[PDB]
Amino acid sequence: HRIRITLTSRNVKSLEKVCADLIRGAKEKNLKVKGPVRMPTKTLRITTRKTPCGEGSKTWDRFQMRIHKRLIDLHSPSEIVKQITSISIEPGVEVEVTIA
Amino acid sequence: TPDIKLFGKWSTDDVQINDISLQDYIAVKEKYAKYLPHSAGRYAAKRFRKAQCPIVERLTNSMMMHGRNNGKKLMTVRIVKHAFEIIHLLTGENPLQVLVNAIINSGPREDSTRIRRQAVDVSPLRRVNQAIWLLCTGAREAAFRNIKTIAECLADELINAAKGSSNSYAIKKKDELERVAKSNR
Amino acid sequence: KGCEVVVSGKLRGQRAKSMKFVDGLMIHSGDPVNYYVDTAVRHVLLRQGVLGIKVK
Amino acid sequence: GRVRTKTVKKAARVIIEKYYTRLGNDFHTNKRVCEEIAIIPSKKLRNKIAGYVTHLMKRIQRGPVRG
Amino acid sequence: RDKLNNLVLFDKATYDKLCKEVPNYKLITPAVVSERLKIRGSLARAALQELLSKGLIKLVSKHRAQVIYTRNTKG
Amino acid sequence: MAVQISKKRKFVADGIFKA
Amino acid sequence: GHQQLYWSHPRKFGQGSRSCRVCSNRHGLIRKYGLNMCRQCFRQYAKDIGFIKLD
Amino acid sequence: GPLQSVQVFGRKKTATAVAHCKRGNGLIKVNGRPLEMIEPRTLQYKLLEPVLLLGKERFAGVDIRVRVKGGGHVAQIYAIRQSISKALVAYYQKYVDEASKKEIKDILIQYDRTLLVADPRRCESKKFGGPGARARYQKSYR
Amino acid sequence: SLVIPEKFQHILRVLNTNIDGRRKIAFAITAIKGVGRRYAHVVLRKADIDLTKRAGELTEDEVERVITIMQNPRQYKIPDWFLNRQKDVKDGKYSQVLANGLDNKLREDLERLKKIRAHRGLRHFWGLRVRGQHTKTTGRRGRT
Amino acid sequence: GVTVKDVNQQEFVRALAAFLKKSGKLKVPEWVDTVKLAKHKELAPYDENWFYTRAASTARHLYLRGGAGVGSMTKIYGGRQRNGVMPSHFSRGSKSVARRVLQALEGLKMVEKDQDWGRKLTPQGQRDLDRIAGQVAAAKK
RNA sequence: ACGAGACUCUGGCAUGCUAACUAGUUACGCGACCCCGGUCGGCGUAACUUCUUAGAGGGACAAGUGGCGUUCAGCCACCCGAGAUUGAGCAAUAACAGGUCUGUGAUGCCCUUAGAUGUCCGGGGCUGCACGCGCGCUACACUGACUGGCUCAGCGUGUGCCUACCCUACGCCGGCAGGCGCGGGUAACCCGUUGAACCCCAUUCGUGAUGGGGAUCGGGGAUUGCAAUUAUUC
Repeated sequence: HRIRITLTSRNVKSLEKVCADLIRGAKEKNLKVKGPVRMPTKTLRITTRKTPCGEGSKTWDRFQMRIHKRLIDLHSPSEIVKQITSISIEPGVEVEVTIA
Repeated sequence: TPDIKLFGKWSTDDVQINDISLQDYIAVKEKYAKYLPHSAGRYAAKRFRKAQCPIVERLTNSMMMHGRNNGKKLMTVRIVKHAFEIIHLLTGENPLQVLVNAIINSGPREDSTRIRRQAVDVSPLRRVNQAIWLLCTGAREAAFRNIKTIAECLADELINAAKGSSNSYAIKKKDELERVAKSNR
Repeated sequence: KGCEVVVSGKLRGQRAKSMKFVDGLMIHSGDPVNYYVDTAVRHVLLRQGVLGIKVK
Repeated sequence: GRVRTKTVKKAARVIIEKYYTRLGNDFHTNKRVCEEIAIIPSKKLRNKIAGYVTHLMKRIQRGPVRG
Repeated sequence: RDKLNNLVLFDKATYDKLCKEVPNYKLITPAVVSERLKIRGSLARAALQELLSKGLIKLVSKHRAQVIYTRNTKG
Repeated sequence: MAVQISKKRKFVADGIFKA
Repeated sequence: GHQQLYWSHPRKFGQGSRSCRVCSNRHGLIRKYGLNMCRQCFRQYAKDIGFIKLD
Repeated sequence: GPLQSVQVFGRKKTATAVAHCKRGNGLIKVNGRPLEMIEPRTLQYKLLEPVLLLGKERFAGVDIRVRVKGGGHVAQIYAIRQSISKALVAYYQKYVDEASKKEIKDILIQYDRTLLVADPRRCESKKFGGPGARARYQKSYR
Repeated sequence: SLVIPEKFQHILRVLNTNIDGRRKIAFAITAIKGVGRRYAHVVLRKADIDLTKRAGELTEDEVERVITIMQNPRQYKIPDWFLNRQKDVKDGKYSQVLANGLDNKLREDLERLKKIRAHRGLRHFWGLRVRGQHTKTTGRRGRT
Repeated sequence: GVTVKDVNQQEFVRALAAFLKKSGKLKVPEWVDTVKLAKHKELAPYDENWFYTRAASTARHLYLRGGAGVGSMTKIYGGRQRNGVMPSHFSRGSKSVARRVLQALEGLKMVEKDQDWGRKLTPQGQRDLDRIAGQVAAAKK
């Protein structure tokens, strides 16, 4: 019964939509789904030099890449929420089913 | 206590600012008489917020100079504590009163400026700043490569500078500037 | 709403050139230039060297 | 320095041109009028032009106008 | 510049003068009786503790870096 | 996956694949 | 003979073993998050891998 | 009977202390140890300023225990003194009449705003071409 | 008692070097070339000598053990890692090579290097830097 | 009542160091003359019987936060390796000398072992620390 | 029409708002000692989000008052308050014969191509040392050094397609640098409650080129590597 829908994405709005879609949309089937938990945002920073050569003032680019992770938890067998997850998915959001 | 907020174990009242000029720019009294020099800060946000800062805190901050001592305010409050306990044993007076007279009898009343070198008058806030700065620098040099510790040199500076005893680094720099200002007045 | 074509490199000589073709509206500054302005850069090998083609 | 740009003023002026009778003195009541009567995609710009709508409103009761 | 040579343990004359002057002073710290007995701050850190045992000079406050002693109370 | 590539590398791996 | 003189000098580490996955150039390499990309090529392909400039 | 529990947090920098104030007989315990034995003791009087401004009759029947984390030796003391002060004013706002709460708020705000209203300042981002935020390396000419 | 003791020895020639006996006992022996800061504390921790006073108050016959500790290390439970001379190409024995002994062993292992004409030996013979430093911008005031 | 957190910790290790000198059943090793107490140290520990202050220390560190292993105790005894000419660093402490404290306090049953890995405090050593602060409490009354 | 601005990120607050065995807190049963009571980052749990994480909305405008401003535009104060000028990013027109052909399987032309300027292997060299410059690090000590004792961080990284080189707990042996079993973690789960330094508290040292300073230099022990000498580091 311990199934976690693990929603990880880079964009915030596609992740809020898809997570709310399995909470707001998963209202009128009387499911026992527990509220949304947000893991701390993993901010991947790579600081390179702008210049191809070594010439001029030392200017650096600071490329960031914020990636987010969210948990959906419920006490029911597999196909009762594979009905829910299979419909209206996003390329941007990666969703992994942990049945155990 | 509503009786009196005693500065660790020191007096608030009976600390007269006996000069009728510097009475505004000396914070020792009534609204700024606290248990310690150490404050939150935020006196260096505006122009004339720095004057209302208590002088125990001004002399505390002035004492941490020359690179190695930078941002050691817990060391300097302890230097102030020791050099304040020393003055009461050596003088027989409230160290705040001896400090007040030391700041007042150290601040130079005139200075010279390139307009060519012409003598001008000095602001009372610069008088407080230069008085504090010259006293701390005199204490700083006096305890360098010497067995005499910083609190012993700081107390000897503030007793000599309260008296106008002429052995002060601060008084000798003050008498120099006022004479050199008078040279082209 | 507007566009900008810049064709840079060799245009008859040993002293480089860049022909600029502006029209209408064009933003350079601000964050809007991520989703408003569509930019492309190509090389092209004509027999005297390489011409660079910059479309906005 | 807090000078409002021409963008703020020539949006505020036409907000009073169309909807003068709805407006009042205090900033908060007619910031909420600026919600519906103006499409603004920036809440700092919204509060900037709302703030000028009140200042232009206060000087209307003294007498004449810019235009 | 000018060398300052000191005593590592007390002479008769040094132990004589610190018995008859150092209890009769107001500011009794090791850095003052290092100046005027021409001894070390180390030898004063034994001398002022040896006068604490004799019970002539009273301590004010003891910090790691600095300790202070004073003359007697009269009454 | 057996080597089980982490979340900070999965976004990278799809990114470089797209490029 | 010369087939003991191709890569018989063992290649198990160093700057000669690894290079950028676009050019095969041995300098300014980024191994952080398993890019294996030269700083010039990364700054070119920053936008389209997913990296953004915000600060 | 009905619990008169109040939880009030405070902060100076990334240091943050939250004082749970309860209806008791007098108890101030910082992470289990009391006010007298939290070092430094040179900055103990900055912890006594909530007490001696108000006395021990504002701290008559309150048991204010603290839990502190983050920051440093000075900032954690500034988090404590703020939190236990705010915490008493919050307990005396809800469960006692607000007239006496205003009488206390007068003294605590008039003494230092930090005792009630926190410091907004944090540390700055380091910009390249220099070691700190607003400092650059040595510009060598020639 | 507390005053300067009689039978006072200010200078104390211990393995022919005039030790100034006005210093704490561990830091007084450091003048001897082969005992530093570390060796002295251990060789006076082995034999019970109180580390509270100078070398002026100690007995002349009580330091008979001291030289035999300082000269013979391993005999009084001193560990083998503690010794400066360890497993020498010439003798093989572990020692503490002291004032004149050390000076001889330096030139012995320098002549050993120089006479076989190893690269390490010649930079010692020419007064160059032996452990591969950059001598482009160092050695200005000591030279010429 | 009094416990260990209600006394100044700066005199508790000294008071408990005096107590374990009175007991004298601790099983002390035989390198106390020569050993240097971490890689960042310059001199030897100046206390002639220095081992009797750290056995007094470690039990306090196990009383407050239990589960302090060998590597965790070396992490606690860390200092500034002043590297002469180059910039300084943090230096994690020496293993064996602090491992021969938690081996020395294993023999005399005052610290113990449990699950999760690591040493911890035996339910008798809690009492044996409570009645050291008992003397320290009324030494400042 | 562009640039400035507006914009995006970040910081400050929110007892109000949304949600949490990969965050806690309060209360409760149990367990330990405790001289009716304290501490517990000791075990387990029925509420709740003050602390934590990141969502959505609010919040701040020269808005209120007072002057000055012909006088609009505005300026300076003061109240109220979490802020009454946070910090970055982005960034026009026109140029410089700046720098890069040693980032490119982007590159015209010139020169090479089995006499190699292609390609790999074995060694050396970029470090060589009478000198001259620039960026740095440690200091010249007593506001200090050495030795003990005490109490708190926040940004990140991690088992790599190539790809081994991860991070490391716990317990033994070793003075130490290290070695050996036995785990945990593809990570708000483990290292980790990241017990960081300085500062604070107590000891010795005493103006001496001293226990300031630690360059050069002799001897010995492991680690990485196929290989350390011109010494990898420790």
